[PDB]
Amino acid sequence: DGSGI
Amino acid sequence: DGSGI
Amino acid sequence: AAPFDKSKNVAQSIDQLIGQTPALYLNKLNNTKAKVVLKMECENPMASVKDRLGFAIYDKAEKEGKLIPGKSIVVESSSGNTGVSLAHLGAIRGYKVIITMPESMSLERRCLLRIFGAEVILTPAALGMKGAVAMAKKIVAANPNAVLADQFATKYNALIHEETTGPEIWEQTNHNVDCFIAGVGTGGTLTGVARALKKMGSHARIVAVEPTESPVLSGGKPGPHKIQGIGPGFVPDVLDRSLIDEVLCVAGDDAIETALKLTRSDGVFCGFSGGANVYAALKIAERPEMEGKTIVTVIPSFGERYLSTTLYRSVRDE
Amino acid sequence: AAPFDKSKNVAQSIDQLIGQTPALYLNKLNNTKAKVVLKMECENPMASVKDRLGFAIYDKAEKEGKLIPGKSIVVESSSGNTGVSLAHLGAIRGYKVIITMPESMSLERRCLLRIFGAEVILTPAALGMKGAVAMAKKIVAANPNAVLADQFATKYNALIHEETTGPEIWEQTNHNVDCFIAGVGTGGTLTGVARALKKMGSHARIVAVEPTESPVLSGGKPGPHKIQGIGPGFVPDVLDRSLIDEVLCVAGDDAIETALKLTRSDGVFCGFSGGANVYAALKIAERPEMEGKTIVTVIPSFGERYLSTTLYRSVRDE
Ligand code: NA
Ligand code: NA
Repeated sequence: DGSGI
Repeated sequence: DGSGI
Repeated sequence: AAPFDKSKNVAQSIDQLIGQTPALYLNKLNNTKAKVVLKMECENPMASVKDRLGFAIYDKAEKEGKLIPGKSIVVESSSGNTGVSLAHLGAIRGYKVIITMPESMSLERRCLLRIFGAEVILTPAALGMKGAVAMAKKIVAANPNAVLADQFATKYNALIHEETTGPEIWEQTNHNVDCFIAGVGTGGTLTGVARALKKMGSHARIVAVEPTESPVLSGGKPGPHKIQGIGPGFVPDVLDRSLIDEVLCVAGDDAIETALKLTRSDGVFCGFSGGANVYAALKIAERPEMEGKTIVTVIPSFGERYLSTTLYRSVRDE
Repeated sequence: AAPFDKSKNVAQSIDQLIGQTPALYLNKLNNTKAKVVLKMECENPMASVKDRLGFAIYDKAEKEGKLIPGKSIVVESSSGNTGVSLAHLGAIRGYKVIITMPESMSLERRCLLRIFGAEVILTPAALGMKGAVAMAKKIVAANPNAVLADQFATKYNALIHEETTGPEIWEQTNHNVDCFIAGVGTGGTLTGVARALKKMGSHARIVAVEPTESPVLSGGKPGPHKIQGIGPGFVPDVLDRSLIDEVLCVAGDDAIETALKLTRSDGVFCGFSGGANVYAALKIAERPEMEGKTIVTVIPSFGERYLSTTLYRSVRDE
């Protein structure tokens, strides 16, 4: 995470 | 600066 | 993406410096009898693998007629490197970029995107990443010129890695790969490299890495995890699961520990997913069958973007 | 430093990925009739030109017998990139590294060095950089195994740039340089490149850049200035002033403004000295005599290390 992407 | 180097 | 000779020619634009990244053997940290090769995607111009995806979206969508500079607006929800790469290349190429992310994200994340002139839309903290995803969809639904970058589904993502990342690895390893390991975020890197290797006749085993705390490929429940850059909580349409020989789960704490050991042992300075990929590579390299074999993995992003994160929090009290 | 084929081979250690950096034409930001080439030293493994100096100190001092791994202790006073590069390469190579700097320096500066395991000694804030310099000297005087990296005087600094940076530029520009411009910190980059160019028979003009607020080469008084990485406040022993055709002063605010314009126009993301060098290059490129000529300058460091600094403070209120 976060979406982290 | 600082010395910054 | 035709091989462009960088150490020897002058580029016309910074996007020619994307990809064609170095490869490095893991040394001190590798105590096994297998060779471990790191594909150094941290060395891309904006410091992560997503520079390849960004370029493929602009280049390929423009060539197909889907993106028109000065008119198309590129939208994506991202609190990580895909936003960065889209904002960097959209600035140069004359596209307005809108990135959505929750308001509770760090100043560093918002600031880097605003430096390249992207519009950052901050969505309510209590709605999490889903609120940012919903806002990006709403923008694209409402505006005929707005298009989603669509990182988890775009056909451009696996393709760019089949056309560039994989053939680079093949050349660098002298056509000798026994195992390719990579954490799956969008799945583009693993899918595109696995395709390239298979077409070249490689019998490499293909291994997907995911967080132990969000073992979705394995069959478990999505959940929150530490390993920024992978583990989306769903199976992305980009990922071709038929190519995978093994899903290996790595715990967030093993990824963190490995990242810090790598900086001191080998001088490789990366994010959480580079520590997960190396932890995985070292696990496979311990298997007795891998003696004298070549395992290739990826260092997806450079460490400096993580100074403000949890990743290096231990360094303080050491 | 023998040409090593990176896009095509696997390195044995990350120090083989230092230097052999790309070169990039300035595009949107260049509205003149001259060509401006940026030598992208921001693309070194630890994101600045000082990676070359770091490597030259370890490699050359070891080969001369002056540094002994596991015994020699490398000391330097630095709140900038020389500390970073010394801490990164000392970790890998088995040297204890001590970097001194004032206690009022940012967490980011201290943290990056501690990640690579360097000892950071913080000196009293009211004593400034002189207090840190004095502490490094005291350590080297007191301890027979401690040696100063000596960045402003070491013979290794101009040499590495004569052996690598300059010949790279010469190959990349197809043996065609009319002007080489670089801000002087230690002076190694300008000195070593100017030597290489002259030995190759180039009639390039050599131009040193310094801060308008610390115009020491020009003949003015040292003073505090904004342009991190240059303007040491004295003439470094490394610098060979006999090689310089022109000292061009750039104001700290012109450097700052240029850095931000460069990110949006060309996608080049750099520190204050890259904005000074480009501001200078654009000034020379405006001179009518430079029509159709090639001006080469340097982007010394990548921008991400400056997010916490003054450099991009404007982005907030935009
Ligand atoms: Na639309
Ligand atoms: Na000594």
